[PDB]
Amino acid sequence: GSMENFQKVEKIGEGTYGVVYKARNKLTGEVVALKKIRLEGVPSTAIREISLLKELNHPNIVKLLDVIHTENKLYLVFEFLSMDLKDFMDASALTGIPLPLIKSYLFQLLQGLAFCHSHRVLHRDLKPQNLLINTEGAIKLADFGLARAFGVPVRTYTHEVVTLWYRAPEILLGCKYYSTAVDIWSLGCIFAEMVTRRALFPGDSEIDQLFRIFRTLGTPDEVVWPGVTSMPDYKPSFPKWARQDFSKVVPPLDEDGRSLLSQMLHYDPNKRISAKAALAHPFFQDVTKPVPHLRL
Amino acid sequence: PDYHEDIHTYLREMEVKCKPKVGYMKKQPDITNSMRAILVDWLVEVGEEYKLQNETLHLAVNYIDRFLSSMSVLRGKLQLVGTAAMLLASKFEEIYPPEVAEFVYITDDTYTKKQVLRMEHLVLKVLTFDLAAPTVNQFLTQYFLHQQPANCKVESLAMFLGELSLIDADPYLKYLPSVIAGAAFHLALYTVTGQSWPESLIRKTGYTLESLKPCLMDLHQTYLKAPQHAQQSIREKYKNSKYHGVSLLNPPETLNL
Ligand SMILES: Nc1ncnc2c1ncn2[C@@H]1O[C@H](COP(=O)(O)OP(=O)(O)OP(=O)(O)O)[C@@H](O)[C@H]1O
Ligand SMILES: [Mg+2]
Repeated sequence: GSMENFQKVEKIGEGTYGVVYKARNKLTGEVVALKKIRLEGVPSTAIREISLLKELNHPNIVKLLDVIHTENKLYLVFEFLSMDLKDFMDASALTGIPLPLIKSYLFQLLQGLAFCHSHRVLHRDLKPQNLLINTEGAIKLADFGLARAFGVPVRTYTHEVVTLWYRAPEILLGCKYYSTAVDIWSLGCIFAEMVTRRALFPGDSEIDQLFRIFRTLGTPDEVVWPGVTSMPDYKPSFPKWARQDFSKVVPPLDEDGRSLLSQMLHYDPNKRISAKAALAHPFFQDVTKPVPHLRL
Repeated sequence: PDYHEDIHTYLREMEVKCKPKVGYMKKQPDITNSMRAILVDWLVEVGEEYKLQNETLHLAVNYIDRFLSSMSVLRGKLQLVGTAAMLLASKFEEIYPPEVAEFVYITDDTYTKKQVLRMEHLVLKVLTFDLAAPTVNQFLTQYFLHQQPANCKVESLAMFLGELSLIDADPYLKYLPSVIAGAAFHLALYTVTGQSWPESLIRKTGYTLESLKPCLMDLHQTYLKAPQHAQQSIREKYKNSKYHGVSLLNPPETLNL
């Protein structure tokens, strides 16, 4: 694995580390994505991303193929996928996304996430921009720069986490502990977004985010979420919104889809469904894996 | 909850894959177990100075032992390996790792920032970026969930004993982290409450007192001899109220095993 064997094609994105390039292996023909690091030493994000991806070999997790070094550059060589889910939803603006594909993608995301969690990895940045799709119908978790290896039981970890629209209420309310449930919350938001093609909770601040969630699911009390009124960032002045008809949250969903979404968006992280358990939900009784309905 | 069993199983797989070479010190021409003990004791002090997690210390030691399993190192460079290992462990594990400048400072200007950063790169290359290693600490926190009921002195004492094991390559390099954790948990439980390795942990781990006996016999001796050990930073650390002053507790004279 060396840089002389790769021919750069085009820019395909931007991240930390910086720009991401599509490239071609001149000898095998393999198309790859190249993530470049300029060399405080090696960035902690890169250390975590590489170490964790090397453990996480699964069909629904982006594959790290190689790490190419130099004194002054570090290249991460990944399998190439044609599009992210955000770009796919934008491409589906007037068609919508076929239900069999929404179901397939959610099932695959749950598989990838269950694998992460069973290997003590929290992703902590699940959003459509970080989910990559290929021409054969696969969807894969990507961008593990914000991930971390967790302990059993968890201790307090970074409080920054998850991009705001996809951030779980336990993070927003400042709980000392969060765990795997934070990723399930994000996937629930993503499930809703696949169906409506708009973000479920598009807040601009932490408090706006919380209030958007409360207006959709009701303001939680001690019955629905024991301990909530004692959480660090809970305020007794919070408006107490009624929980609306859950069928109105994502109107196209039918009984099984609603059931699954409601379990992913449970306030109490203890009660919120695990990725492993969600795989067996009746929503997936007829799941298949078709190719995308659009050219990528 | 849903993942406790899966994670334990995975960590049991990975501790075998992440284990350093048991006989490596015999292959090191210039360094000894004593020099290693000095280094690890210093890392404990660094962890104290910068209020680092215990997990960070345990990771750094794993990195050092794996590094020394394939790389010959002169005694004058041993601290540079340790410094880079601690920097890497901090970047991996800590919310707020100390800045590189801070690691340079605690070497007492023995090394330059460039040396530390070049060593960081070398350690990553030698370890092939495989930093998510299971530690004694990771097994201990799982075992603690089996207390009936939870006891802070037991937890801190188990952590103390697990940490003492980091200092002495002979004999502890021969035991897996899950086994050292088992011995430490039993010894702590027995010292504080008079209880023994619980049956629920036999079901979880497959270990019995019989299987833990060789490690437990070693750990008991280390515990009995701890006040006389050349290295004392761990004993000093565990006097703190943060760890419930557990290094002040008297070790049991016998175990009945
Ligand atoms: N293996 C890959 N194949 C194809 N495209 C990729 C690959 N990895 C990353 N990308 C592209 O790079 C974009 C952003 O990179 P990435 O998500 O890794 O970092 P990021 O820090 O989240 O970026 P940003 O902060 O701008 O969202 C993605 O939307 C994706 O389209
Ligand atoms: Mg020697």
